[PDB]
Amino acid sequence: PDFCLEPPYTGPCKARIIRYFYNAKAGLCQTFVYGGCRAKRNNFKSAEDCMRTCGGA
Amino acid sequence: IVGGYTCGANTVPYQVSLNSGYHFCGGSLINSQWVVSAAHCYKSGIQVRLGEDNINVVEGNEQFISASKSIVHPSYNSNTLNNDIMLIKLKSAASLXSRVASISLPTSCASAGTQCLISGWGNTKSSGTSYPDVLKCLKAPILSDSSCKSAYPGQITSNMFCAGYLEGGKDSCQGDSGGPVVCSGKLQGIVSWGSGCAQKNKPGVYTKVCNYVSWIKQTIASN
Ligand SMILES: [Ca+2]
Ligand SMILES: [Ca+2]
Ligand code: NA
Repeated sequence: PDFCLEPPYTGPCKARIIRYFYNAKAGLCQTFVYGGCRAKRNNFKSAEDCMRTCGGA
Repeated sequence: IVGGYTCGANTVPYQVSLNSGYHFCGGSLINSQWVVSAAHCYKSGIQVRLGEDNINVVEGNEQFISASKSIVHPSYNSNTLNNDIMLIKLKSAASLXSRVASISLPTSCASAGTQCLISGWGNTKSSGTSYPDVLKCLKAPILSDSSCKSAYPGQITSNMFCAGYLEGGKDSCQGDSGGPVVCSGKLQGIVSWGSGCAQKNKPGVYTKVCNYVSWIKQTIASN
């Protein structure tokens, strides 16, 4: 299973941290709200990290 | 804060906003140079914003001070979320008056049923997204450890406590983390986590500040 194809995971924590996830449907790295804990792998600190890891997925 | 109300400008003087290019967490000022927040709120280049109401507009009572130190509890577990507490030192001492003030630490733990004030600039919707400009407030009771454990089986540690309403509709949410849960003028909790926000049978989980008083005092004094 390609972790790049998993829906973004906010998690149970209550922070409002902006992270990037690869949106396979749109074919681009998009922003989403991360709660601060228990992150999945389709969660990046920058668009560049996201494209390098999941670009073309 | 879901199901809350507009606090009113600077009515919660100890509430601070942690900014990293935007608001991402809350915190509680415990003295002119120290802020208590959540360990999961540890981020790079934190700027503490005090005297805030409208988080998106400069209203004249703000104090923006960078964090000089960010001490996460040495036993913080990023998986279980145990010991979810962090101390932030301000690079320069905050100017205290009525609009910017510290909140007292507890002398003892709060009992179930005790009414508390929870505040923050987090999401105001249980389903959907809506972030407020001004600070939101919510009155909620401390819940029993038994009810908390029933709500979250195998997830509640001795350093966590639930607060809220089991019927749903009132809770802290994304953007509120690190913020205060004040009961009888004492900082009893830190917004931490939960299953979604304001969901039935899923009250918010908070860090039990009363278990860390000695650690907080000694840590601040040794930094
Ligand atoms: Ca996007
Ligand atoms: Ca402002
Ligand atoms: Na205002």
